[PDB]
Amino acid sequence: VVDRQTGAVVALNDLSVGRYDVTVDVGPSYTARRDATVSVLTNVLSSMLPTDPMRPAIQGIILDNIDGEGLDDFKEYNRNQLLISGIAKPRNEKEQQIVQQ
Amino acid sequence: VVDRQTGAVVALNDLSVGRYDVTVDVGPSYTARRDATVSVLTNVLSSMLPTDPMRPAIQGIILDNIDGEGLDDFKEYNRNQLLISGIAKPRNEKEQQIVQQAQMAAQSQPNPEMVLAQAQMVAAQAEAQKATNETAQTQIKAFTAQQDAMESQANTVYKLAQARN
Amino acid sequence: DPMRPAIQGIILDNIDGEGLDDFKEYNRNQLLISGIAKPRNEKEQQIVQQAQMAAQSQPNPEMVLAQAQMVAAQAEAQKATNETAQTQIKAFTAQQDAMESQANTVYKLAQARN
Repeated sequence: VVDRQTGAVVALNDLSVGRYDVTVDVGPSYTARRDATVSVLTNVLSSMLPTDPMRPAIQGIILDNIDGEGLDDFKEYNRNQLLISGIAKPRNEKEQQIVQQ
Repeated sequence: VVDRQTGAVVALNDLSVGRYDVTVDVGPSYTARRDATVSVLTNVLSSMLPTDPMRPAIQGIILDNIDGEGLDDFKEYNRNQLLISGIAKPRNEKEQQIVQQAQMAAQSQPNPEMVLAQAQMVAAQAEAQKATNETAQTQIKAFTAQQDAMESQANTVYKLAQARN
Repeated sequence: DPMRPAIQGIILDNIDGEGLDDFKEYNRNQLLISGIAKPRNEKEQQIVQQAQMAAQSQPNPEMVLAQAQMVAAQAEAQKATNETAQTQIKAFTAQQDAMESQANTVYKLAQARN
């Protein structure tokens, strides 16, 4: 139930599915998904008190999506700090059995 | 999977690779990569509270990329401070076996000290642990006293029997 | 910030002027003892750093001693960990003597019949 997939040798349109449960709206135009994530998380931030408990988690999630040159070590360190706090949900390759262990 | 490479005697273009997963955008023009790294890290900074925990890490990463004349000792000291904190990821030449080994040695060394700084209770807990086996000698002595009591009861019964003559 | 004193020391190391010999030498000495100057293998790698190592090994008994009121208690407990077992040993000796006296008094009962 956690995956939405379509599959066919030639695209099959099932007429019995019916209307989707989405609504057409408008919003800002973003070149990449990271821009949308960072913008929405920053909008969520800056409306919270400095003493709020989830602000470090918001900051970590925001920093996880920042892209640039020469940020490999910093991003890896931030991801490890987020993993040891039970927020990153290791993607079952090597960090689910090493960092969490 | 952590490296992206192409190789050929004469550049080979594999038509089966397909479109890349990058998007064309625009941004500020930088003469060197260090400029881009410093600019993006500084933009990340200055929006964080002074009491934030990762601010020293951001400052260290920023100072790692600053270039100039006569900065060898300062840069080396900053890099060592970043290495001992598990942020620099030694590049497997000499500091993976020297600086990190020294850090592990200086982490294993003060464990007796850090427990000892508040181990005044260790005396009491050792005393209690030994008493947990030592005070049972009193129960053992009570058992021996009961055995001696029954023995003396038999002896005094014999004494009563003998005293009749 | 923690690195600001280091930045200030490095800045002051590069200032040039007349009549600044003693101040510059003092600043360089405190920069050397803090592991930031990297002695250039002439005399301070074997004198200033050696003196720093000596003055670092010297006050370890002092720094533990400033909080070693617990050392007396832990030493007392450590010795008691071998010393209180004499009570169990004495209990064992008392048990052996009790068996010996039981045999002796049984013989006494046998003898008193005449």
